[PDB]
Amino acid sequence: GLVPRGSHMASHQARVSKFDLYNSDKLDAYNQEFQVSRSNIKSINNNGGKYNSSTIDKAIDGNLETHWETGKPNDANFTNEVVVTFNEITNIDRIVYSARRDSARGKGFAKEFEIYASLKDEGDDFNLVSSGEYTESTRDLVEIKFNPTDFKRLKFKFKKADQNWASAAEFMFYKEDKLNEKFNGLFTDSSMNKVSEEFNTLEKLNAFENELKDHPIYDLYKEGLNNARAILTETSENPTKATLGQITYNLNDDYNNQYRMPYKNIKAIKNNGRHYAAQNIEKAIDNDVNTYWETGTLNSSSFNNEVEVEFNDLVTLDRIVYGSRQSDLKGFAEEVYIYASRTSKGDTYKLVATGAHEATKGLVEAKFEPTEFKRVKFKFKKSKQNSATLNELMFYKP
Ligand SMILES: CC(=O)N[C@@H]1[C@@H](O)[C@@H](O)[C@@H](CO)O[C@@H]1O
Ligand SMILES: [Ca+2]
Ligand SMILES: [Ca+2]
Repeated sequence: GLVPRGSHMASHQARVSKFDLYNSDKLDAYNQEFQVSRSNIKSINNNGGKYNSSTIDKAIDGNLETHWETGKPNDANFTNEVVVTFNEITNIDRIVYSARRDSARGKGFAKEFEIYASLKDEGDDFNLVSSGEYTESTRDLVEIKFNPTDFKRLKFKFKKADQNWASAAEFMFYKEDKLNEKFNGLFTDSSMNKVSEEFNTLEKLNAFENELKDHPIYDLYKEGLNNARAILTETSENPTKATLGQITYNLNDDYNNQYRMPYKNIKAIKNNGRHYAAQNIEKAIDNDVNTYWETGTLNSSSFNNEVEVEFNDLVTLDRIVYGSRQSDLKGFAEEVYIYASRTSKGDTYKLVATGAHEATKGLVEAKFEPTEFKRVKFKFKKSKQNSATLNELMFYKP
């Protein structure tokens, strides 16, 4: 699902975020209502010519796999710009843009940009609409969001282009989507751990959900709405004590079928350290007691190792089963801190359980009270030899 991008009002700094909507089957439906049709894009020009056959028209041909590239890169004296002319004066609030997507994908990405408007067909009467930047990645298809503005001509300036050779796979234009912008303001800030005032009760939130039901990408809003709901209904952090002990029931296939969360419920895994050699994080969840992750950063006086696993579906767990590397036992979580989040994204973790067990071969369970998990954090509060290793990390239900 979609994650709220934060509210934008403009001073005139554009909100730039990854355009994840492209990976959805709802795109055609969304484009139907909000996209400025390509048939409305009359013509295009630019001030820097073109490299080889990467002609400027290829920037607005509706094909992400064809690109324009400038013939003259940015330097101290020259800034690449593109000017799109529309059939009629068109109200636009968003540009969806990608750099070239060939073998040199990302090269020429508009790391910094300015957007200008003209209501006339000719002459330099352009006024500045919005300035923006995107530092995350050069390879991304990004949504650039600014104040809804009338354009006969839209000028896009490559204030900073990655490696100077400005490129564009596509420039796409969208009309204002008020409900989408309402969704984007669901949380107070980028940490998304506090619901905004206009949705800060279940009554308000549920009514908002109902308001969105006819929206073409309503299905993609559900995750964010559920996230807000989880926050609104969250109970105070009251960590219990986890009883740890050696177990062997992981061998029991039938038992696993009933009580172990399916491995395919794991959306992603990450950790706060790196990893020593080729003992990467993914082999902590490969269902192989012989392969193990090892940390690339040991437990300092000010540092604990912690591993984070995201789930597709929220699940209620009472046990987390783990083991160290079986050769040495170096990195056995002698003392464990377990954190639960009921949201898919955001700074919404809370401590649920604490426990300790001596370093031992095999697998160890950490049994606590039934807790809901959308994501889990496994912290090495105390570890053997100050390292951190996991051969397997498993999640068991009550
Ligand atoms: C494939 C590839 O990277 N091609 C690029 C080309 O598009 C242009 O940017 C050129 C500038 O000298 O550098 C490379 O050859
Ligand atoms: Ca193209
Ligand atoms: Ca493993």
